[PDB]
Formats: sequence, structure tokens, C-alpha cells
Amino acid sequence: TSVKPIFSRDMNEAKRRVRELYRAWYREVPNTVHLFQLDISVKQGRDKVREMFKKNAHITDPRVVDLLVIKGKMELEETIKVWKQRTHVMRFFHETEAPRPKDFLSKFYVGHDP
Amino acid sequence: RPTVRPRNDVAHKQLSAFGEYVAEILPKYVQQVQVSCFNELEICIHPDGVIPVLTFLRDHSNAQFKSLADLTAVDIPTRQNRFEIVYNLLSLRFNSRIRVKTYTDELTPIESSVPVYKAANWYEREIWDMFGVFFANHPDLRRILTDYGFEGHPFRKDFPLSGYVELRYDDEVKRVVAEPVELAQEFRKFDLNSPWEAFPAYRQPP
Amino acid sequence: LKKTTGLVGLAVCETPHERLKILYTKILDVLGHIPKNAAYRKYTEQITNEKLSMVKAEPDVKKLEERLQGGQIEEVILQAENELSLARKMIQWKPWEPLVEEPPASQWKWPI
Amino acid sequence: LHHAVIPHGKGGRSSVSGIVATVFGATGFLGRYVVNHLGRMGSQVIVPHRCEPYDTMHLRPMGDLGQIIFMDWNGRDKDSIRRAVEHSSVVINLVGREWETQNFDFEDVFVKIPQAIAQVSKEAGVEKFIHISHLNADIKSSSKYLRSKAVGEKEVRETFPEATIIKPAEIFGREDRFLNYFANIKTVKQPVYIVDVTKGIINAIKDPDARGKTFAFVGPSRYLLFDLVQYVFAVAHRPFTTRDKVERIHTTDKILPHLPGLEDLGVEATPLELKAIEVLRRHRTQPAKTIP
Amino acid sequence: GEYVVAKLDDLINWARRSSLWPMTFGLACCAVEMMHMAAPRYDMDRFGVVFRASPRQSDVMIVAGTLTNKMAPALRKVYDQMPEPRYVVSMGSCANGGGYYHYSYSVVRGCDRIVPVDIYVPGCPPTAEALLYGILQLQKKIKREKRLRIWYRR
Amino acid sequence: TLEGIKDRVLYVLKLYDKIDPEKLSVNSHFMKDLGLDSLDQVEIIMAMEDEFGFEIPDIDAEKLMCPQEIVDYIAD
Amino acid sequence: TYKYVNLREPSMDMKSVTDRAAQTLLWTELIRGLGMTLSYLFREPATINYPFEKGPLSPRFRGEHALRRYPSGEERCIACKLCEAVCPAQAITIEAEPRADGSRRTTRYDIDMTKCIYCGFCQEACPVDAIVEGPNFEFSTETHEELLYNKEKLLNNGDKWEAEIAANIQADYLYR
Ligand SMILES: CCCCCCCCCCCCCCCCCC(=O)OC[C@H](COP(=O)(O)OCCN)OC(=O)CCCCCCCCCCCCCCCCC
Ligand SMILES: NC(=O)C1=CN([C@@H]2O[C@H](COP(=O)(O)OP(=O)(O)OC[C@H]3O[C@@H](n4cnc5c(N)ncnc54)[C@H](OP(=O)(O)O)[C@@H]3O)[C@@H](O)[C@H]2O)C=CC1
Ligand code: SF4
Ligand code: SF4
Ligand code: SF4
Repeated sequence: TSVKPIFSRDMNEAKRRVRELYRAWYREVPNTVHLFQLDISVKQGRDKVREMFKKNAHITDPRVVDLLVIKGKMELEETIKVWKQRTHVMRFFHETEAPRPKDFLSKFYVGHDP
Repeated sequence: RPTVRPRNDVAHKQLSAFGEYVAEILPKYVQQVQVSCFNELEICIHPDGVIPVLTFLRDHSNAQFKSLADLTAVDIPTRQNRFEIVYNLLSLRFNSRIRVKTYTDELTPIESSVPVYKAANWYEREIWDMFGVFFANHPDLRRILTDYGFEGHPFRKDFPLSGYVELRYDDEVKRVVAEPVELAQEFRKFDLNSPWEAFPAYRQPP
Repeated sequence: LKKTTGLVGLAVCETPHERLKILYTKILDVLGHIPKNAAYRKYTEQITNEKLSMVKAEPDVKKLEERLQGGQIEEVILQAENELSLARKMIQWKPWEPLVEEPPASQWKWPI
Repeated sequence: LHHAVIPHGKGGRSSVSGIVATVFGATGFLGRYVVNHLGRMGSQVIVPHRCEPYDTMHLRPMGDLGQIIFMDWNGRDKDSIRRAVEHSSVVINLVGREWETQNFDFEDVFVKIPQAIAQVSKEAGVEKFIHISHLNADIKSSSKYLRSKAVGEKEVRETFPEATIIKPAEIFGREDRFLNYFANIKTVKQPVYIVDVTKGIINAIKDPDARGKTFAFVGPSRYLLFDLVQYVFAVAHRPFTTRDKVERIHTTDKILPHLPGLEDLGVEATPLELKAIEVLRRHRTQPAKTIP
Repeated sequence: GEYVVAKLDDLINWARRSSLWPMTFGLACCAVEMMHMAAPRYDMDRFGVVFRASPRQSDVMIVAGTLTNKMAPALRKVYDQMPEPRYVVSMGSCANGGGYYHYSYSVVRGCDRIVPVDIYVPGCPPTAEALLYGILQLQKKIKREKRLRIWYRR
Repeated sequence: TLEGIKDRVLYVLKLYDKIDPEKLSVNSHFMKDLGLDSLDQVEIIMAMEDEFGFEIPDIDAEKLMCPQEIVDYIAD
Repeated sequence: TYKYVNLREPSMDMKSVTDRAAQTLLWTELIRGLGMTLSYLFREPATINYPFEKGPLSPRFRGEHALRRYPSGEERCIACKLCEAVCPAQAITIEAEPRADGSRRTTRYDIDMTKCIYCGFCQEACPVDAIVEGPNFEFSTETHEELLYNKEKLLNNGDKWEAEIAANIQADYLYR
């Protein structure tokens, strides 16, 4: 079960990198909302950031966590340096996607998909 | 024989001899050496050997492979290490080419070869972007070809041809938006392979 | 002495013969720290000694270039520096040691 | 259901919603949002237009190939109305002008034209009819705009009894003549967001219980006109028009409790405070107090 | 009176179609053939179509090549900065409907998903003459415009 | 000043919406009593970083699990 | 074999140094450049008077597609689907069934002209010269939908253009 590490040698070190990334994202949201002239609140921007972290809470592989942080840092670099445009930043919010039905009956009415 | 490509035995022997030469000098890393019937020399190495093997081929006086022609990856999902990393090098001094191949999986970094060849910089970014292979100690590893915020690595065999999202302008929000991809005409998959074996010379033992 | 090497960034060498003797001697000195039975040492000593003999046995630079087959003598000097740099790195890598790890069984099988 | 209009797909651009809609007045403020939401889910949209084709160009990207169809029409020509509606399952009337012209007065845009669309739609067999009226429509209003809206609202209910009639308050949005109107310069107002009105219209098309009903689309908050105009100037970072238009702006927004509203179509009204900056950002070179 | 309005439409229509200043997005292959339309054999300048115009003095955008998802937002921004009246000519299969990359994950399947399009020039690429035919077809479209006639009847 | 420091910590925490004001006590563990998660604690530390105008590293911040450590930590 | 593009040593004799000084001060080489553009001013331009004059083309030119017939009027296409298989862009969509008289014929033959790359592979693959790229290149449209050709449109193109198409095939079939 011996593998080559990416950065972290265990989950404790991986979690430290996660918290540093979260802090960097949390502090950058107010600037992003201003520079990109977004129509969302800073609270919405930070709520979205927290949502994105939370969905990955179950990972226990430090290598997977390392890659998630690597990708998170690249995403933050694109935002901070304004490589993204307004459309790229707003793609986290799916503003034109009408909500898909979730309960069995609503999905049964509209189509065949599970 | 007008239609058959002629063989070149002189080049086949030279490359075979140099293949043994390389494998004798770097036994720590070389796993396999082979020469194709059209005379291309391939060195297969353990991924730890990337920097030492490339440095030897660039700097050694009987090698002098000063030019990195190309660096790419191939995705083979059936393998435990699905990604094959391919270095194609050119030696102007000896008017010869060589191919170096190693392997990695999704979670195992490969050492960046920018220290050996500055040409490797963008190639490794392209491999990261298209295949998701992470290169360690790269001066600036980030996407290069895909759109900003693009999720996934399109050149993987299990990434769909048309992707997952498509763009359009939306008037209500006055910007370009991304939405799940729907196609007016689905791409029509073709099953073209003949059920009769073509090349007996490559038949795999059963 | 030639006016230019023809290669941008590669300056002419005023005393190429003595420069090559210093480099080839340095390479042979470094190769002494490598185990006697490492292929890199045996092969690199062999070629280095072949070039060193030609350098001592030919006083005319253009006759020497014709014998070394390494292009301009300034290119041969640069190649000597490259070998010396490599030899030092080879001592840290120790590539003469056994194969670190075998590949998985089908790692190199093609077609699948 | 005829086989051609059974829904298919996942509700995207290339899907088939099963809606075949004729939208009169599609080239205006409300029309561009309605057509967009119809084309988002892959509806067939027929756009009768009176203007130059150049002025309908913004509608073309709103639907997949073939889903937006354009036709000429004249408000006074019933044959041109029949051509536009005889293949549709729903007719939406968004025709109107905030002012009168030498050729069309308020009695034309708000009575004669809606009645002709309703009558021809009834004759052609159109199942559903959605007619936009006004919250403050009233035959005793000081506004000839609002008096006509009341007369026409009654004639449509008589001509096409199953019509869904929608009575919006002042609508605000990027292309509105409300927030923009103040920025370009006694009374309580309850303005409603454009996307809310659009969603209400779309959900009325689908809801079978909406047939024959009259809805009032209003925003979530009531504001004094003075407090609203003050807020507009603050948001526009600015130091703080016909006669009929002025009367409308000073007409207090009726409170019709008996009518169903946006919540009866599954639509949550959007507060003005969330969207005001979106509309007013381009005007740049403390939330308003609300009535309990 | 209607006679006056008919002749002013003719005047302003004639001026606008006789002085079509294009902005070309030279996105890919098709840009080469628009260069050949400017080149001496066809000399687009002789029709009043200046070779290159800045986006803010432009009347027609020519989308000449493949529009990727990465480039689509930039193209929309340029279209939104064009003073009116403005027209769009889609040139080549890629811009028309995605063409040979229609099934790609990174390609917009036709520039009409991003901007409205007045003329579709088919071909991969359309010849310089085919593009010139499309430009002259856009001129005829402008000749049919009746903005003042319709204004007078509101 | 130690009560001055201690007051500010409670000032910042009160503003933090997720913490119920009544439940808060100077010796209340964020994750046991107040029911906050890991990232809730991270946001608290950045708030203290702003109030006291200095940077609190992750190794230091991971241990500040109730207001008392924060008051105690600042004093050092 | 190689040659040097820019390996020359300027002469330093006073006559040559003064020659370069005169060039620097009198702008002589700039004047020489003016002569070249002047000589073009008086050359006949290469422009042709389109659409009254047309650029030359060959019989091989790949333009708008068309479906052809035999001299009797029977369709040449037998719904073999080789064109659809080879099409690099999947621009061709075909359906087929036995015709009322039992003949093997298509019921759908669509070419998405905005997917097509005008490569001519379909007309190479066709065994009966049914689908061809014709000589027409002036068929730009005002709408996207007009470039989604079905069988009726393609048959009409064949009837419209057959006179020219047949002569072009006659001039090039011995090269195929
Ligand atoms: C008895 C004694 C009497 C005493 C008086 C005697 C006086 C006579 C001797 C003086 C003669 C001097 C001529 C003065 C002209 C200016 C000369 C000059 O400035 O040339 C140098 C300048 C730059 O040259 P450069 O190659 O860059 O190198 C120099 C710097 N290292 O080169 C340039 O300026 C290049 C200009 C670039 C622009 C080119 C576009 C113009 C080309 C066509 C011009 C045609 C001439 C127009 C004629 C006028 C029309 C009214
Ligand atoms: N916006 C608001 O605040 C509210 C609006 N409403 C009603 O909603 C409907 C649309 O609102 P809005 O979209 O803002 O109105 P707009 O003026 O923005 O658009 C009006 C539409 O009516 C068409 N139209 C006007 N006169 C005629 C005519 N004589 N013959 C044919 N077509 C004509 C216009 O077409 P053209 O472009 O050709 O003129 C345009 O498409 C109207 O009935 C309006 O009264 C009700 C309550 C609030
Ligand atoms: S339409 Fe053809 S020529 Fe034009 S950019 Fe696409 S592939 Fe290239
Ligand atoms: S010309 Fe090429 S791309 Fe077009 S339909 Fe024929 S085979 Fe397909
Ligand atoms: S056009 Fe030719 S190749 Fe295509 S289906 Fe018909 S006969 Fe076969």
C-alpha cells in the first residue's frame, strides 16, 4: 500500500492545506464581487465557497485531497488575476438552469431518467 | 517490390546496439528496450528515472539528444498505470531520434523535466490540462488549452467526445452561460471493426 | 584564430587545446569516484581517453576538428563541459545500481 | 396529445416542451423575457411583428434551429392574426404602448387589438389564452391608459372566457420604464420583478387550474413613492414623459386580496433590493422603508 | 408625405450599404480567404468595404473561423460594443454550425448561439468570391430595409 | 487590557451570526457547546485576525477552540 | 549544402564610407523604395469586375451538393450509405426502404451544410455517381435553417445543375 505522495504525507497535513486554501478563498470573495461587478452578495459568494468545500468532506485519501487543493489553488489564481471573465465566475451559480425535480413523482412525470 | 516499404538493416543494428548501451549504463531505471520494424528506438523506464535518464541522453557525449521534439501522454484505461508519458528526443550530432516512455496513474506525480529541457514547460502543462497528470516542481503548472474553470481532462478515454456542458448567450442575464449539453443530432457511433483477424504476426497468445 | 564560430552565443576559444586537456583531465578525475565496474565509468573513460589522445597528438585546430567529428572546436569544448556536469550528477543518482522496481505485468504490452 | 407535441428531452435548448406559442408584442420589454423562457425549454415560438426584421434580431439566439418563427402582422388585419395563431396551442398577448400615437390610441392597443386577437384565437380553436392587463386597471382612473386596460380586460374575458388574465404592478428590470424612468428624471407602490412576471406567465401556460382565472402579480414589499425614488437615487449614486404617464406613477397600487398571485403559480416574488443595482448600475457615472 | 419617407429610406439605405465597414474576427482558416477578398483580385475596398476597421467604427462583424467556448465571451463583448446599425456575417461551416468540430467539447456549435446572424456563407472555407457574394447579399438586405417607412406608421 | 482584549473577543463572536448569543460563554468550546464545524472556527480566527490586526497561523489557530484560548493567545 | 544570408564585412575605404554617409543623409535607399511603389501605380491592376467577371475554376471544383439521375430520370442513389459512412463530419443522414415498385431507394437524404467540410469524400465513395459536389458556390442564405438540406432540396439541385455537372464529370472522370 506504499505510494508516492503529492504534497501531504497524511490527512493531518492535507487538512492544513485545505484550511489555508479556504482562508484564501474566503478573503478573496469581497474583492471578486467588486472587481467583477457581480450582482451576488459577499455572503452568497462565501456561501458558495463553503458549499464547494463541503461536498468534498468525505475524502480520506491525502493524495486526492492534495489534488483537490491543487485545483482549488489554480481556480483561485484564475480569479485573483482576472484571467476569468464575469461569465466564468458566475458559472458556479447556474442562474439559467431551471431546478431539476428531485422526488420520485416529479421525475416520474417528466421522463424516464432515474 | 514497388509497393512495399524497404527495410534498413544498418539502422536497425545501430539503434539496437545503442539501446543496449543505454540499458547497460542506466540499469537502475531501464525496464525495456525495443526497436520497431521501421527503426525507432524506444526506452521504457521506471518513472523515477525521468530526470537521470533524460539528463544522460541530453548530456552524454555518445547521445547529445539536445532537442526535445515532443512530450505527450497516452491514456490506456485497462492498465493499472493508465497514463503513458512519452518523450521524443532528437540528436543533431548523430542525426538520430529516440523515444523514452514511462507511466503514472491519476494520483502519482511525475517529476517535471523543465530542468532538462526548457521546451518541456508547455508540454507538461498540456499533459496536465488534457490528461490530469501532475508534474512535480513545475515552475507554473496550470491549464493551457481548455476554457477557464473547465472541469475534467478531455483527452482521457472515458471523457465524452462532446463533453458535459455547452455555452450560449442568455439575454435574461446578459452574458454567456454554461448548461448541460444537449445535441439536436447525437453523434452516431459506428462499429467498424471486422470480425476477421488482419495481422497474424501480432496475434496475442490465448 | 577564426573570427566567429557561426553559432550565436558560442564565443571563439583562443587556446582550445589547453582548454580541452583541462576538461578531459577533470572528467577522468571525476570518473575515478564511480565504481570501477559501472558501465558509465568504463564507457566514459574510453571515449574521454580517445578524445584526449587526439588532442595531444594534433597541434592544428582544424586538423583536430576533422578528427574529433564534433563540429567546431568550441562545440567540442562545450560537449566536454556537458559530460563533466553529467558525470558529477551520475555520482548522486548512482544509475549503475539494480532496477529500482519492476513494472506491472502488462505495463508495456501493446496492443492490449 | 398529438404526437408532435408530446414533451421530450431534459428541458433544455434541444428538448421539446410541447408548447406551441404565438406571442404578440414579443419585440418589447416583457416579450424578450417571455420568448427567452419559452426557447430555453425548446418550445415552438411564433413571433408576429410589426417592426423591421432588424428589430427582431435579438430574439433569434433564444431558440434552437427552427424554434423561433417570425411573421408579419397588422393589428387591424384579422387575416394576419389568423395566420399567426391557427397552429398554436397558446396565445400570449403582450401588446401595448405607454403613450398614444397618431395611428394608435390607448383604445386601439388595449381594447380593439386584444379583442381581435382573442376572437380570432377563439375561432381558430386555440386552447389557452394569456392576456396581460394591469393591477390598477379601472374605468374611473384619471389615466386613459388604465381606463382602456379595464375596458379591454373585460372584453377579453367575455370574448375568450377561458383566458388567463394577468394584472402586474409596475415591472422593474434592465429595460423597464420604471426604475430607469426615475433615474432619468401620497403614493404607495408595489413593483414586481420582470423575471417573476415571466415565470408566472410560463407557469400559467402549464397550470390547468390557471384557465379562466385572473391573477395579480405584485412584488413582496410596498413602498411610498417618495421613499422609492429616494432609494433609486441612492443606488444610482446620484445627488437627491407624458401627462398620462405621470398619473399612472401617482396611482396607488391596488390591494386585491381575492385574486391569486405569484405564490399561486409557484413563483417567489423577488425583493427590489436584490435586483435594483442590476438595473441601475449603468446609471452610475440604505434599503427603502416599506409599509407594514 | 409617404413619397418623402420612401426616398429618405432609399438615401440612408444607399449610404449604409455603400459604406460597409467590417470588423473581422480572423479566428481560423476562413480568415485566410477574407484576406484574399481584400487582396487585389477581388479588392473589397472598391465596393466601399474598407480593409480593416476598428470595432467602434464598424458596421458588420464577420465571424471567420471556429468559435471556441473560451473565445465566445470575448466575441459577444465585441458585438455589444458595435455602434448600430450593426450586422453579423457568419462565414464558413465552423461559424455556421460548428462544422468539422461540431461534436467537440470545446467548440460553440455555430456563432448564432452567441450573436444574431444576418448572412450565412457556406463552405470550408467559402472561396473569397463566395464571401464577396455574401457581402453583396448583405448589401441587398440593407437595401430592403424600411426603417423610416415603418417609423412613420407607428 | 486583559479584560479589554477579552471584551473584543466577545464583541467579534457576538457579530458572528452562527453563534447563538445566549449560549456563548467565555469558556464555551466552539465545536462541543456551540455546535460549530471546522470551517466555522476558521472564519472566527480570521475575524480575530482582523480585530487585533495580526496574522494567526494555522498551527496556532487549530488550538483556539474556545474564547478563553483566544483571549489567552492574544496576550502572548 | 548551405549559404549565408547575412555574413558580409562592409568595406572601410573612404569611398565606401562616404557612400554609406550619403545614403544615411540623402535617404537614397528610401528613395529607391518610392520608385517601386510608383512603378506599381502605373501597372494595370489585377482586380476583376465581380459579379460580371468570375475567378477561374476547374472541373474538379467542390461546390454545392446535388443528387443526380440516370438519363431515364430514375435516381442514381441506391441507399448504399457509403457516403454517410465515409463522411468526415457526419454531415449526411440517410434512411431507406423498398420503394413501391420494390426498388432500393432512400426515404431520407439530408446534408447538414453547416457540418459539411466540402471535402468531396462522399462523391469519391459513391459507386453510382449519385451524390456530387457541383460547381455552385453562390448559395449563401439569410437563416441557418436554409442550409439544412433534405432530399427534395438535393434532388432539385441536381435537376437545376445537371447540365453543368454532367459536362464537368465528362471532363474529369478519366482522372478518377
Ligand atoms: C558651403 C557649405 C554649405 C553648408 C551647408 C551644407 C549642408 C549640406 C549637407 C547637409 C545634408 C543633410 C541632409 C539633411 C536631411 C536629414 C538627414 C537625416 O537626418 O538623416 C538621418 C536620419 C536617420 O538615419 P539613420 O539611418 O536612422 O541613422 C542615423 C542615426 N544613427 O534619416 C532620416 O531622417 C530618415 C527619414 C525617415 C522618413 C522616410 C520618409 C521620407 C522618404 C521620402 C522623402 C523624400 C524627400 C522629401 C523632399 C522634401 C519635399 C519638400
Ligand atoms: N411594463 C410594465 O411596467 C407593465 C406592462 N404591462 C403590459 O404588459 C405588456 C407589455 O409590456 P411592455 O412589454 O413593457 O410593453 P412594450 O411597449 O415594452 O412592448 C410593447 C409591444 O407591443 C407592440 N405594439 C405596440 N403597439 C402596437 C401596435 N399598434 N400594433 C402592433 N404591435 C404593437 C410593440 O411592438 P413594436 O416594437 O412593433 O412597437 C411591442 O412589442 C403591455 O400590454 C403592457 O401594457 C402591464 C403592467 C405593467
Ligand atoms: S469553416 Fe473550414 S476553413 Fe473555415 S475555420 Fe472551419 S475548418 Fe477552417
Ligand atoms: S463533402 Fe465531405 S463533409 Fe461534406 S457531405 Fe461530402 S463527405 Fe461529408
Ligand atoms: S449517394 Fe451514392 S454513396 Fe450515398 S447512399 Fe446513395 S448510392 Fe450510396
